[PDB]
Amino acid sequence: VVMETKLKILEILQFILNVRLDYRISYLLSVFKKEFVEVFPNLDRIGEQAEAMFGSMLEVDDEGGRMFLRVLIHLTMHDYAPLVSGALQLLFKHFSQRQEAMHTFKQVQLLISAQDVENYKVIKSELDRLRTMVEKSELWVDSENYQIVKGILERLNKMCGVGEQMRKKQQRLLKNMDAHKVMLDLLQIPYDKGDAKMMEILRYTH
Amino acid sequence: IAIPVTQELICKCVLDPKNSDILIRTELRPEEVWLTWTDKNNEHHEKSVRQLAQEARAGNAHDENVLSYYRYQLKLFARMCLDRQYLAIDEISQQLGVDLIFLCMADEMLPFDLRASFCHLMLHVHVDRDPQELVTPVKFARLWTEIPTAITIKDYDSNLNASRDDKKNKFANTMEFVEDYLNNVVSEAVPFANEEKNKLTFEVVSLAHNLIYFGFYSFSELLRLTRTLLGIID
Repeated sequence: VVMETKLKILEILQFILNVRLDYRISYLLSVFKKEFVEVFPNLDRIGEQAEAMFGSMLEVDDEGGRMFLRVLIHLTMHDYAPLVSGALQLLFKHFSQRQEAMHTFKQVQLLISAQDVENYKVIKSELDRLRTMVEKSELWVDSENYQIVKGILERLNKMCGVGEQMRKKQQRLLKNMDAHKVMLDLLQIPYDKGDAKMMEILRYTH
Repeated sequence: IAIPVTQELICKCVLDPKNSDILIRTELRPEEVWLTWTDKNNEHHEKSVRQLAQEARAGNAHDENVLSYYRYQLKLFARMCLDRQYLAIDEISQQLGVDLIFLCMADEMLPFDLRASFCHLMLHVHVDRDPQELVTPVKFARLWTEIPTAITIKDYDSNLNASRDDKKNKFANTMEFVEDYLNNVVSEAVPFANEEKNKLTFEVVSLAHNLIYFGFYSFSELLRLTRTLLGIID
């Protein structure tokens, strides 16, 4: 019981480190937007700003990071295998903040065009509705829900669109929304053979 | 891992009204929590948890046996509701409310074991419903309008607060209690000394972890809790 709580605490710390990356990404985008709007209603200044954050309110501990490494080392010295694995992973990630931050920043989409805004809104709404229905799959696996799901899937299929550049942009956008997780979850929905509507929606998902 | 078949059978059998006698009933009355149960024969006992714990500390056998039965029943309820078997959590939620469990868990006079059982039920009943879902920390897609001219920490959580649809969070007091408990345990010279308290500490830690993974907490609160967690670890 004393070791499982330590592992859970490590998981909490691991998750809480990602929101820090999100905040750093947001700050970088904000600095970009300020520079772009100011210049066109510079590179050195934004570079200095980006370099400043990496190494101090965002610090994990008030000791400047010494405490975080201290607990990581102590946990690594323990006998529990999962705990040591988590501690080692955190230790390695602690000294590679800049690499991970830049790698994640490179994969960023701005969605400036108005059309992109409409696709974002509609896709988000459909994804939320489909996820809500999937979470309650057991209720309607064996009606209004069937037609609603079929309509949502058909709307998404039409939404896919045409055009090589448009195709690539939309595929990247869908990956950003993580729609493939909803698709895979729907595929693994419990099924009873002989339901025509279920086969139809499965074909649409495929 | 939950087994849907046997879980469903036990859900339909133990909660069946004919077998309601075996299940102890807790009710909040003007407030204090009162336990009502029935002996092996046809007599009904109505008392309160505080006096039960006091007598159990004194050494009364009947109080200890009744308390043990209650905690084990609570553990059975928590295990039953694992993996979102809604047929059960509907009945459990109607019987046991968020405020009632908060009152039972927060108060210190009760034994540590009972508090841990209440925490487990709270996590596996009310927190694990589906007005929620796992929140991805880093979102690659960002809108050109959303990006503010100047961004600070408070501005960052402001948008998250606006996104949240719950005007009055139902678990906010739970987060407050978790913060106070962790502050007290870290304040203690030996964070892990009492064997019984370890169960409750693990339970609250698990509840906090699941709460964080659902996006309830804010970045500033996340950092503060991170400092406290680092303190308790070492």
